[PDB]
Amino acid sequence: DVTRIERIGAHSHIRGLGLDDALEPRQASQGMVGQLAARRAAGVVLEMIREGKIAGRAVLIAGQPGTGKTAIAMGMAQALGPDTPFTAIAGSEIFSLEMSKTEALTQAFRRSIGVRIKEETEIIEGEVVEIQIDRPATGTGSKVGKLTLKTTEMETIYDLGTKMIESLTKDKVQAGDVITIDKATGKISKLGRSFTRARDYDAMGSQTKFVQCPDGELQKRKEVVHTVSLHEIDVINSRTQGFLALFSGDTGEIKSEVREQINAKVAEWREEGKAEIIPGVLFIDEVHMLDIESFSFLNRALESDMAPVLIMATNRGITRIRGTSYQSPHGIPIDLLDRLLIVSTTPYSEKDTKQILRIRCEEEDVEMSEDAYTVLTRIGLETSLRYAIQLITAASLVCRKRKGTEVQVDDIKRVYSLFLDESRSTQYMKEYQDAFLFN
Amino acid sequence: DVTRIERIGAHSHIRGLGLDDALEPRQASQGMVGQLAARRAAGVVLEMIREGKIAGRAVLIAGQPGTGKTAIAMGMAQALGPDTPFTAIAGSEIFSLEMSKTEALTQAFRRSIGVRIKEETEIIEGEVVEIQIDRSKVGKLTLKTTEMETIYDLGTKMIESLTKDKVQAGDVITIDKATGKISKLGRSFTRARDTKFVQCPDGELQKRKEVVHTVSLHEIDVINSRTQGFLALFSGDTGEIKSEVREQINAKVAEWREEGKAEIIPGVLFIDEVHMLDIESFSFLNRALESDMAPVLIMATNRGITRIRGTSYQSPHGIPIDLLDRLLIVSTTPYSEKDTKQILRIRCEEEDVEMSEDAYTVLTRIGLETSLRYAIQLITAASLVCRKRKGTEVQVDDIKRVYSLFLDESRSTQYMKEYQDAFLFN
Amino acid sequence: KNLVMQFRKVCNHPELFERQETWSPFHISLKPYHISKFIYRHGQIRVFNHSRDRWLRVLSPFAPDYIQRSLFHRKGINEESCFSFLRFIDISPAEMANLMLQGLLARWLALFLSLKASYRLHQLRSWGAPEGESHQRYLRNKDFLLGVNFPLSFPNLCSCPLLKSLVFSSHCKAVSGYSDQVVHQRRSATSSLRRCLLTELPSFLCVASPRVTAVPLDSYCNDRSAEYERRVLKEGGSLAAKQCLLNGAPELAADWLNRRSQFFPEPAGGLWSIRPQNGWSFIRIPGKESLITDSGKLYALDVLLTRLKSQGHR
Amino acid sequence: PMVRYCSGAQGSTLSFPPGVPAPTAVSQRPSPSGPP
Amino acid sequence: STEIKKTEVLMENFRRAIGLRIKETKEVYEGEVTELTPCETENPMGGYGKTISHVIIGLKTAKGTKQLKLDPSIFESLQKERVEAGDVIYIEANSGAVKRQGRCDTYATEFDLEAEEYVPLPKGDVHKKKEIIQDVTLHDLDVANARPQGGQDILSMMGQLMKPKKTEITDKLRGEINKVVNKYIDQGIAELVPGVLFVDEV
Amino acid sequence: KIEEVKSTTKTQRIASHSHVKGLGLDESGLAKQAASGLVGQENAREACGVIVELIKSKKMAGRAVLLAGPPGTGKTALALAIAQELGSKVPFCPMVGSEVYSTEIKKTEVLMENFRRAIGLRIKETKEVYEGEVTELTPCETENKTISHVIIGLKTAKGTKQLKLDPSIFESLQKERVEAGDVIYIEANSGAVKRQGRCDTYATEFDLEAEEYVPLPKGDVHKKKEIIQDVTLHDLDVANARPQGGQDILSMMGQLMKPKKTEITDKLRGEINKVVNKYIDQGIAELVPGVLFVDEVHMLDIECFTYLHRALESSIAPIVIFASNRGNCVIRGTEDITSPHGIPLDLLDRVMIIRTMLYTPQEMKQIIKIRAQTEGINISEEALNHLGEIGTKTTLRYSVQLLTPANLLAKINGKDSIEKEHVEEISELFYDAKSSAKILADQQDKY
Amino acid sequence: TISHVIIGLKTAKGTKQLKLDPSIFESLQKERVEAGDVIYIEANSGAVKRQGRCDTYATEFDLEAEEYVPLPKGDVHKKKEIIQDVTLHDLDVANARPQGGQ
Ligand SMILES: Nc1ncnc2c1ncn2[C@@H]1O[C@H](COP(=O)(O)OP(=O)(O)O)[C@@H](O)[C@H]1O
Ligand SMILES: Nc1ncnc2c1ncn2[C@@H]1O[C@H](COP(=O)(O)OP(=O)(O)O)[C@@H](O)[C@H]1O
Ligand SMILES: Nc1ncnc2c1ncn2[C@@H]1O[C@H](COP(=O)(O)OP(=O)(O)O)[C@@H](O)[C@H]1O
Repeated sequence: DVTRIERIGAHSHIRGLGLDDALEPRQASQGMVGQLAARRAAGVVLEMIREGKIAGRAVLIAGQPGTGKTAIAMGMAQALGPDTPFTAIAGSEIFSLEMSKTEALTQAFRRSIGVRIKEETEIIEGEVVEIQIDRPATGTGSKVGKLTLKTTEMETIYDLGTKMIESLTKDKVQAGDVITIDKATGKISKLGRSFTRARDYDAMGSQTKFVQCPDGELQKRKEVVHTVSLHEIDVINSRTQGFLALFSGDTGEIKSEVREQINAKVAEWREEGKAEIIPGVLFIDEVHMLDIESFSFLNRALESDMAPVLIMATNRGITRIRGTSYQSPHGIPIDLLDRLLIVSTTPYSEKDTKQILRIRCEEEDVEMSEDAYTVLTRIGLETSLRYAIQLITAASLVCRKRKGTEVQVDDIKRVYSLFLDESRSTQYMKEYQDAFLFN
Repeated sequence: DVTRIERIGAHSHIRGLGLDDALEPRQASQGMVGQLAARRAAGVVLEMIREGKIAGRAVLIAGQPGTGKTAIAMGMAQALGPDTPFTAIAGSEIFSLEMSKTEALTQAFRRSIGVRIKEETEIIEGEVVEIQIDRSKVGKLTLKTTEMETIYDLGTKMIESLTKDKVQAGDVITIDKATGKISKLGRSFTRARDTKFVQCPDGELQKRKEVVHTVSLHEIDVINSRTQGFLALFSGDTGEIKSEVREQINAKVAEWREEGKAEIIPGVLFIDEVHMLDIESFSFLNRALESDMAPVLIMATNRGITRIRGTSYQSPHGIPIDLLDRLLIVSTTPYSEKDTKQILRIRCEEEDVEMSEDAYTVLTRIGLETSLRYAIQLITAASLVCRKRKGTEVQVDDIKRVYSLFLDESRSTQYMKEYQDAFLFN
Repeated sequence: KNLVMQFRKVCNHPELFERQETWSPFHISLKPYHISKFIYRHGQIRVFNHSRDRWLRVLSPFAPDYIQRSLFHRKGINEESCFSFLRFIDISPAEMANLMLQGLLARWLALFLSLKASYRLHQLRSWGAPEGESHQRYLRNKDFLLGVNFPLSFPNLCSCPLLKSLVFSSHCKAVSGYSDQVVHQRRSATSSLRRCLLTELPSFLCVASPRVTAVPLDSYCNDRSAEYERRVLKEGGSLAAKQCLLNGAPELAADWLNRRSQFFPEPAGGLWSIRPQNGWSFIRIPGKESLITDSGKLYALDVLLTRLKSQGHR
Repeated sequence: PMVRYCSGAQGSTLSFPPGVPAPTAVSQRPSPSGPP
Repeated sequence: STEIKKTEVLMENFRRAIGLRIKETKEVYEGEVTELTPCETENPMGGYGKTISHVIIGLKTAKGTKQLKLDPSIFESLQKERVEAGDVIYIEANSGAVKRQGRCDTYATEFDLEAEEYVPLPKGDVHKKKEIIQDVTLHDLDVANARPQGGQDILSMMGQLMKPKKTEITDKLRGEINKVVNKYIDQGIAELVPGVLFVDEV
Repeated sequence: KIEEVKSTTKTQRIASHSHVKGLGLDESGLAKQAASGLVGQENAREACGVIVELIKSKKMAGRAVLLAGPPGTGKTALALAIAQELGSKVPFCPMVGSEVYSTEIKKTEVLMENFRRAIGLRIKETKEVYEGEVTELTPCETENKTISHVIIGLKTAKGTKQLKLDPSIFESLQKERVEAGDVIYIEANSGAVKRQGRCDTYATEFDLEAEEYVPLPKGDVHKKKEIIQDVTLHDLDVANARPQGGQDILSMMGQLMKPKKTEITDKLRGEINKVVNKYIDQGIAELVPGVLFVDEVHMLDIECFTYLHRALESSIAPIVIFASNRGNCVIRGTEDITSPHGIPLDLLDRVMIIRTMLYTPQEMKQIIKIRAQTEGINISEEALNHLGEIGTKTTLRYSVQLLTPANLLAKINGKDSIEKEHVEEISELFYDAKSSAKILADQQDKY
Repeated sequence: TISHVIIGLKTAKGTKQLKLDPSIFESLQKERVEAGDVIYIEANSGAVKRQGRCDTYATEFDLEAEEYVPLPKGDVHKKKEIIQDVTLHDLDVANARPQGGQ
């Protein structure tokens, strides 16, 4: 019933590259189907990313529009999992007004190297039985006091320190709250009231969800893993109390010496075993948007031990490199195109276009007749794959509007007459050549 | 030996625009050689700057690349010396990302005209012989020169300075009496016992002395623009200074000149490589050269008839005819062989290197074949090859080595043609 | 390698041979920038032009007189008056004048008073609903301040403990984002997983430092009054302005002194509202973990001692 | 010389040492006039 | 835009076209305060001159009067706010903090002038409840996390006196907000209503 | 008897130049055929041999060289070899030509930041400091009252002292919330307090507290030390332009506001030069004028090339290394002026050009071998001969870049080492710039 | 305890008493003026300048951190008719951004 923030998008059916353990692609697996040559190569670079021994590698995924270049990149984004950082950038997103193009690429690079930190801390986790706090009659400002803390199995009294009385009072703990004090940091945290002390109670000083009393021993340990990128480590270090610049995006053009010092101390935290640096991926999707200035930054940014394994999609033939008059392959300068390995995707057949539409209906929660799949496969080769994909939703909705249980060929012949293919819209743009503006 | 910040650069061997008091250039002096036309022309200009009576005046030093147009302007700066404002900026140095291109010239003029004043100041200066303080406060202090001794009952606002700056017996101290700042200079050599040590001051303790101070007209613009303007003078934090603030400061400095209360000290703006100001920037110079507080403008350029920036129009020097009419053009000249050799000699005195007279001969031939600045670079390189060889002096074969290792442009371009399709974008 | 006990010392722990000293930025102080007595006395446009500057303050529509003459003494019934909005923001004509002519101190104190007033406005605005502001017609004072009506405005957010938790980036904390957290019991070795909860960043990510730190470049002058102006500035310009930055408002400084004695004080607002993770100074005392991380033997000894402690061996 | 606040189990409790005022004085509303 | 890059203005409109619809209780105590009555216990605890188990507060509205019993820690907040009898005040039942609105309108005739705006006597009961369903786009969450409004710190006041500049919000904040609203949709607190971004003149 | 052996830390990551360890010259300044990681390029390496003696001589300022030659000829490899040859003690400042295009500061000033950053400086800074447990703390009022003096008691393992200090130090201690029994540090130069923690003598005083308890300091309460600071002229310029030292409310808040760059005025650079010349006269300083390396120089804008005429002629400037991979380009910002290496002829006089040239197949075999054993892989001789063949068919970088995919396939199908069948397979999985430009020109109707 | 301030001024041309309002006296207090300082008051505008201590007190101590200046040789009280030139742009710019006042 309920719908979460992520929903059925252009690639939700993809769940990995669909390789076997011998690194050969299956014909259909994890939602990817066909496209064996590029999926094989994608497996090798994915295994190179997970090996991580080597730096500043680059890959370009070439081929016609609508042939899986972004699909294979999502496939290896999913097969790489959540724990190893993958950054999607569309090539246009570097044109900032906070900062230069070369800053925006340096941030996109360093956002794609993880530093993984285990934080292990003791938490005192308990129901508060009582607090007492003592104030001097006017005094110098020193306090004193005692907690009494409980589980279903334990009780103990703690003689309180003044640097933590200020936190108990700041966060307004009261008898019958359940709390989780991080004893390393001194920080309080509150989990709700225990069920009893809301009965023996004043006119309401609090109203929130209850929680059961904590179990077992009163003093326990917690483990948290943070995957903190080099970019947010630079931003935290760029000024004191910089933490809102992680979300707000406020810091442009971070001082080079901050990066230079973090490149040193992250290497030290590896040699000290304090934090594990993990390589990752920068997917510069549609990279034919980079100005030649930005490509020429990659040429020397891509040659440092702190570079991620970057991947670039492109759909462009021999074209002028953006910001110049120079024609080149992929719209990339040969200075950069020499620094990478090119994986070329290939156009689809019926035998895999039908199979892509078949997995797509299975992700979109749709049933269609085999006659409807046959006609939609024909539309998906008379016209591009993404058009046929989109007709699935409209066909399922048109069928549901007539109270049908399953899509039929006349629902697709309906929808095909109703939402135009570009090539048919471009045809009707001829008979109205006087009426559309600026032909 | 120890290294300055200021090490041996390209122009550093010039220590003045070498001239006789007839404004006549002798063949080589004060570090610089030849240009017997342009050095005399720069001599007349140096006297116009130095006399200062005419305002809004300009000269364009032009000629082939590597014919001293930057060099004679560096020699001119050295001959003008300290204490008469000279500012060199490159033509591309005005293209700010916070401040208008036009305002950056408005500001670059004003760095180069000084306001000079002289202030009579009461300064105490002596060895402190003894110092006592009670428990308000009262205290008593004794001061000495090499020639006299004195005792002073201190006032409260000195006690709260001598105590604040931890002054002790045997220090040498200078005090601006109007303010009580303690400039401690060191300790006397007899009380260095049990880390700067110094002789006690001479003459009497309390001297009235004239302090003469020079503030650029821009340095008066900036002090007036913020709660503490002068920080933005160092930090660059201020740009687009309000034009009515300059309008008032001109009217003020003009009445100080007319009361004789301050003397304005005209100077030089040296807008090096002016060939790439925009037509907008030249249009500002067209009018900013026509105001009584404008400095002498010296401009350097190495361009033929060229498209002026921000336009399709072509004109001499890459400067519009509009601005070339304001100014006097001095042509430098391409060097002869004897001049080229003699320049290479004085560079070797500055590099501190010996080489044989045939080595100077082949180096002169190289310098004529490859436009001088290349031959100057080979001096440095060849001396380093000899130092690797443990040789005392640059012999011809050590130039023939370096001449094979480091290409000039003309050979580099020729060896690039035989790889024409391996390089990108041509 | 570039007689023997030196090797043994270094191989045991390098602090037997060279201790890590406390590093700190190189501290520099340029000579103070010298302004002559003359430019200080005659050269400042804020001073030599003060008589003319009074007319810029007098010929001003922000004078309380002119605000009243425009706001309440119009000729037409309908007529085009500026300052009409001062009837619908809670602003006196003298508060508009003071806010325009007393500078950033009046801005800051009027802002702090507007933060107080926002909660008072929010209550009335979110529970009052009869008829209209008077007999079902007219506006009322404050009714141009609509920025409180947003669900996510700080009063409504503070009033609503679910929405409070969706606005998690408090400006004085190191929040990294959400994660799982695993809790281990000392009994049973059982562990269990807490789903998405807020996390601080680890307290040791903050390690950068300028190689150089400079004393703020200061101006010297040859004049007794110039000394008083710079002394007063270096003391912090007034007790109001200094407390306003240091404690957040002068009311919060007056409270801070006696919040000392209270049980449930509210936070300080100025620079003392912050505690940066190393203190304000960039000086690095070498951490106690450096004893472990500088010797492979001392690290090996620690995995042994923790192994032996877990086994219970003396 | 200490004031003490107990957040207690069956109820809260604030306590003042003898001779400290207990600045918890009562406040009660005084009456207005009949008509304005 | 001149404040923020072209692609980020698209991303903001892609985040305005998705709404939370989140429901919560507001519960509040409000009224003219008729008394503050610290209730002593008949015995103090040993070594103390007197002890208070609760403060009675009398509140009233146009519907009626009642006493409330409140935790003794309230009394400091009742002198932080300059509370005195015949003020009108409120207390958030989910938080226990007390706030002062002003002298009640009943007393507006007790002087010819006084330097405080009188507040009309509240109506409905002293204790109020409603559930209210509040709509925020994910762009509202993105902004409220990118530029905090709870300004009791130097960074927030400085950031609120300075120009309110738009900023290039990071893919990380979008990530953390997607991670939290999924919690509240799964917990059945928040509905999500995906919607439409319409661009004319594309 | 039994042994234990452990080391869990990962290596450094292998980068595209990390086999370069030095120029591989002999003591006479001639090139070895292959040494210190490099192969071939004998003239270009012997020329760099003159330049590394130029740097170590310190005598020159603003001398500059242009490494010029086709893509993949090792230009950045020779400039990295110079960086290794000079060692860490001299600053080598790597820069890319398109980094001058800041949005905070002018192009004609980003170059001066890099020029001032490449001039290193070693300072014998004497710091004098107080540290200990704060056993006592008493501020003193005096008459116009205000706080005017501070009494502090400090304690160490070497006894105790009572020190008398300026009220700015009390305001600093109050800011750091220092209280009795804290352990602190105060350098008297900056007046900078650090709270080290709470003294470990008190670690038993509570059952639960937030503090870091720390052991009592050693040696005297008051002591002086020399720190051998390494610093660059840019670090002096920028630290004075937005000051964060001292302890007033202003420096304390220039530490919070966004750290925007600013167009540093030449008056400040001048006053820094005067100050550091005095540290050099005083024997407190040694100058170490280093190298600026501008990779991809061919896209500095013509504003920048015309600034470099003035910058390279400064008596202060570092030695400058440029690289270009381009022919007779149109120069950026000129609309339609063409010149060699993409650099204006007017600048091209001011540089010693080091021409760098295409490898023979034998130099490619030899680089690929030296590269493979640096990426940590074993390769059979017929496979390496097949990579050498691919080098003749394509380019050095593509040939090198097949190595790690080939090793991935080798370990995936269970081998120890690369066989020719792995390279021959990888050559079909991944296209190159030359072979892609066939399929992409053949199918041109579809993109 | 506040109403207005009587002040006495003296020069080598005579003496006067002025009747300063408390908003002038707030500036004498801010200038750290005391009896025996040499002062310039501009009665239109409340520009108050301390000019150092009168040199009849230049022996109050033997050495003190004040500049001492001779008693003015000019008239105690100078009237000039003056004319202020002020552009509409000065009025705009001096009002549109909150004034310094600092
Ligand atoms: N091999 C594939 N397996 C499954 N779906 C595919 C495959 N190749 C393409 N598609 C689908 O086709 C659509 C367009 O492909 P995409 O990669 O996004 O376009 P493009 O090639 O231009 O980058 C997507 O919905 C994608 O999932
Ligand atoms: N008259 C001269 N005397 C000495 N050296 C000169 C002279 N003229 C040119 N040079 C040399 O010129 C070199 C710098 O180029 P320069 O001639 O100033 O270029 P340009 O004329 O184009 O501005 C310096 O190394 C300097 O030694
Ligand atoms: N002489 C060499 N000896 C060893 N490795 C080299 C040599 N020349 C180039 N390489 C290596 O081959 C690749 C290409 O050289 P590089 O410096 O990147 O060329 P480019 O001049 O185009 O920037 C790099 O991996 C580099 O380290």
